[PDB]
Amino acid sequence: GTILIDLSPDDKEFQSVEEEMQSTVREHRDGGHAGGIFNRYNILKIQKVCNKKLWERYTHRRKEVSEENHNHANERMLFHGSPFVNAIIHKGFDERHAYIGGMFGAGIYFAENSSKSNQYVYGIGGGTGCPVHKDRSCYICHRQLLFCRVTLGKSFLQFSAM
Amino acid sequence: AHSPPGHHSVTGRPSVNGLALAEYVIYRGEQAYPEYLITYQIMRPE
Ligand SMILES: C[C@@H]1CN(c2cc(F)c3c(c2)N(C)C(=O)C32CCN(c3nc4c(c(=O)[nH]3)CCCN4C)CC2)C[C@H](C)O1
Ligand SMILES: [Zn+2]
Repeated sequence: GTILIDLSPDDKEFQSVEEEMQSTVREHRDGGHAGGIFNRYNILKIQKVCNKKLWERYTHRRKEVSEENHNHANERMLFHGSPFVNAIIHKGFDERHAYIGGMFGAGIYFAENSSKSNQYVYGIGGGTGCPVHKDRSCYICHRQLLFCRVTLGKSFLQFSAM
Repeated sequence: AHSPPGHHSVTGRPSVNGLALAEYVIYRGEQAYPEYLITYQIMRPE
């Protein structure tokens, strides 16, 4: 029951989301090994993901979390790159498919830096790169990221040496 | 896995790279909604 609605580049909502993508690119200490060498994107399409049951599932949990955290859902908009983006948009996120080997425990990972999530669009560490050219720095092939509404609630602050 | 006792998520905050923004972990699929699907290319630096 997922519907994808194309946003017009003339629309302030498109421009706003593009700006979040572009403005959160950073240099990565792998020199581009995982996600490629770039300072900016060419945004080709931005689609709103509409799914009533997944949304109600999210807002139901958001309410529980809010009530457990002095009425503060601590809701953020965060990036997520994954080979399984097409499954995520139809089936939702699924903690039975958490990232087992993530630094911060087996869970579902999100990034403020769009370019961090870009490192995972082709797999862990970029996998073997784009399917057509096997190039983690492919400038030709289209990539897809999700920009997700994420409820953090009371978030455990873990400082990492990254 | 489970979130820390009494917590709903983890904030992973870089303490070495000052330009690196945070990463976040949740432990229930219901705590995220995939709101926008962004199709893009990385661009070759000029
Ligand atoms: C059976 C296996 C499945 N397999 C595979 C590949 C894969 F790429 C993943 C998974 C699985 N699973 C469960 C995932 O979760 C991820 C996807 C998303 N992902 C992620 N991690 C991020 C950020 C982010 O946007 N996405 C930003 C913040 C920092 N961070 C760590 C983590 C890796 C392919 C392999 C050949 O066969
Ligand atoms: Zn390619």
